Amino acid sequence: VLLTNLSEHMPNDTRLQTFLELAESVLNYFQPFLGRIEIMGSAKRIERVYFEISESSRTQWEKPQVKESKRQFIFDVVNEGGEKEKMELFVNFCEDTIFEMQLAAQI
Amino acid sequence: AYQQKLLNYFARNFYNMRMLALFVAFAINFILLFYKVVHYVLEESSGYMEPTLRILAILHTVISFFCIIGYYCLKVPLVIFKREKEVARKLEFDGLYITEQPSEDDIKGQWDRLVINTQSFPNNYWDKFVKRKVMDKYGEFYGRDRISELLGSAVLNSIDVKYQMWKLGVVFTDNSFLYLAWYMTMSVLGHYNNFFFAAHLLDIAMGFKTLRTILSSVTHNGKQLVLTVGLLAVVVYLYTVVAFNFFRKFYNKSEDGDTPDMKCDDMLTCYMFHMYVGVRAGGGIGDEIEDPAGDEYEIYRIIFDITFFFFVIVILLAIIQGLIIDAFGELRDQQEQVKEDMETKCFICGIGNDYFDTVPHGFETHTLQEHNLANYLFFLMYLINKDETEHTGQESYVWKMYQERCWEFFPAGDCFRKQYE
Amino acid sequence: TMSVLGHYNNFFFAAHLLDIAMGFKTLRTILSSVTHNGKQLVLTVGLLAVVVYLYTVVAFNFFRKFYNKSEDGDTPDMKCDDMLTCYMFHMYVGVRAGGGIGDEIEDPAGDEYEIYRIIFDITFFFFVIVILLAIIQGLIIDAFG
Amino acid sequence: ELRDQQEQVKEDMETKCFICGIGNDYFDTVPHGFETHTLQEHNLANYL
Ligand SMILES: Cn1c(=O)c2c(ncn2C)n(C)c1=O
Ligand SMILES: [Ca+2]
Ligand SMILES: [Zn+2]
Ligand SMILES: [Zn+2]
Repeated sequence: VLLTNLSEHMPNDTRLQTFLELAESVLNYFQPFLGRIEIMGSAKRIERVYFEISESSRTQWEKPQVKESKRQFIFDVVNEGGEKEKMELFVNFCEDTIFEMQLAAQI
Repeated sequence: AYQQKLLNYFARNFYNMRMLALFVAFAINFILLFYKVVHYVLEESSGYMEPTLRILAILHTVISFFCIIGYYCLKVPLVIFKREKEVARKLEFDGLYITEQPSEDDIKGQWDRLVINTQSFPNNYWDKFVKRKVMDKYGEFYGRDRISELLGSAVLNSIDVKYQMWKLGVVFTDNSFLYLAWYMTMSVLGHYNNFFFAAHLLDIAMGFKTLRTILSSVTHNGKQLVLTVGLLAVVVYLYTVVAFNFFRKFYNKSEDGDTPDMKCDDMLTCYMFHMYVGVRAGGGIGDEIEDPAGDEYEIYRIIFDITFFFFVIVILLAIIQGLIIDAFGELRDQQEQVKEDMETKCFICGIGNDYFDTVPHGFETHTLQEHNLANYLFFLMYLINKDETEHTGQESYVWKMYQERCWEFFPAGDCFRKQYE
Repeated sequence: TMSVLGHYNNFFFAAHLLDIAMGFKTLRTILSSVTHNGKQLVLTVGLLAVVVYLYTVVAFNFFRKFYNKSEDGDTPDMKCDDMLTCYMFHMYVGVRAGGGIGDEIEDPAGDEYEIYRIIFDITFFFFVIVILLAIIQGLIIDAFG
Repeated sequence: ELRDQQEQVKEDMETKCFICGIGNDYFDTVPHGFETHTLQEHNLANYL
């Protein structure tokens, strides 16, 4: 996740870029595992910060019983709503999603 | 011995439980075509099918009971988790039961005027320290020891009592729970009688949703359709004055007069007659009435027929049909509108489908990577997982932003391609 | 194999004329205007079936005297007092009714349950004749658009 | 016709402003702006 952030912050190299193609296979093993999001971390600009995806929890997410509620939620938010708390609605939506996956782990 | 061990199985197949539960109801209602009158049961087959009917009439019922069991596992407290989260954060930000004391309405909310004092208050939500936290938000202002006290085998009396009663009082106020409870009361009567007991088949209106396109294509527009009923009623309430004041000789439901010749010379009677006949007419009310062949008011009679022939038969038929087909076009346009707005520019930055595919094959990957909406949820799992002692400044930062319930950090118009050149 | 039967028999041998459905494509606009929407149209058939499967319980439990396909009773007076029989009867008649099922049934002129009979006619008169006709037509014209 | 006319009117109210009438997107280029841009910069009853 370090060296990918080096790639992301610094593309347009050669010596890094040949090191970026040096030996990168577990790299490709590492892509259920790393999350890449895009925030503004009070930098008054974007921040592309990365982190780990617990793939066991992500498999716990991979079932439906939620994905249609997800798409339902999609229809809801594009349908109408106060247009700023729609992210807040997404927060609550996520919190309940957490509750769902938490309760469906023990199955 | 097996109690909570098998408990996961019930919600674990609860949807398939529901599917087979509705699957039984066909073969329930199927056999009643083989009826005969008194009530006779015909079996033109292997004659043990009637004892298997006697079996299945209660087998379906205990299936539905097991469906309510698996539901009582499944779509239970997550809803009251939401309700509890809601009321907790609203007393937190607001102190509604302390400072505001809401009105006679919100019976759902006023029900939670009785959960304020309850002991294991977020029994499945988060944490009870928020109670002491909002005591410190408000008790120094108004009452410190007052409002805190306002909050607060061998299983002999160690239970949540009134919290549990509040929980149930919320629990009763559910659509689908009451739907299935009503379905259980529907399935009761196999032990009682199959008068209405095979009539479970309403459940297709919530089983498959493919049909619900049609039902929604009705049900949003019905608020005018009841008014169509009303205007029908009043225009025939008009028409029943006319011949009642002017063509009672043209009333004749008589069997050719030599019988006790029948003419509705009461306003209500001819009204109900037009309702029964002239509504179901098709060919016009002049079909089922005295034709004129020389009357003084023959042309009045004819023009009355013509005005009926148009204004009922043409008009209101066309009204209901055109309502339905504009309802069709409305719902289809709405659906594909939603589809387009999903498939345009992003949800999160939401700038241009063209714009992040200015570079080819970008925008979909720009979605799948720069916005990838489930990953923000994953990130919240990541944050709520670990400890702030090990947060980075971004991590602790946005953690605190969420702690503030603020949400400013999301990208408005300012993606990474947008950030640079 | 359709054209085989000229040596055999013109029972179905002159019935080759389905081939217009793939010969000219000008007509296939219409057939496509049906065929993409038929996946709900079979469900329209199903809901028809079950609402008349409902309606055939009602008078069968409550208006068997109002059943009469009798030739005025002096004949071996005909009333479908079996659920399947009156079901198929509504299917044959009340579907093809137009004027309502109260047309082809005993009218009441003084019954205890006369108003129940009347309101049963009215609910039929709407919910079949108006509604499902309009359903299929509106399905077709939104399919057009 | 009548439904399209009605929702057309609705959209044109809910697009860009009445007064400046520039861009619903444009005064919500900054987030949560355009509605407040209406409610403050144009706030049509306030001119009355
Ligand atoms: C207890 N608790 C929390 O306190 C919490 C949370 N998510 C956010 N918070 C703040 N979750 C999932 C949680 O279980
Ligand atoms: Ca630290
Ligand atoms: Zn975005
Ligand atoms: Zn303006």
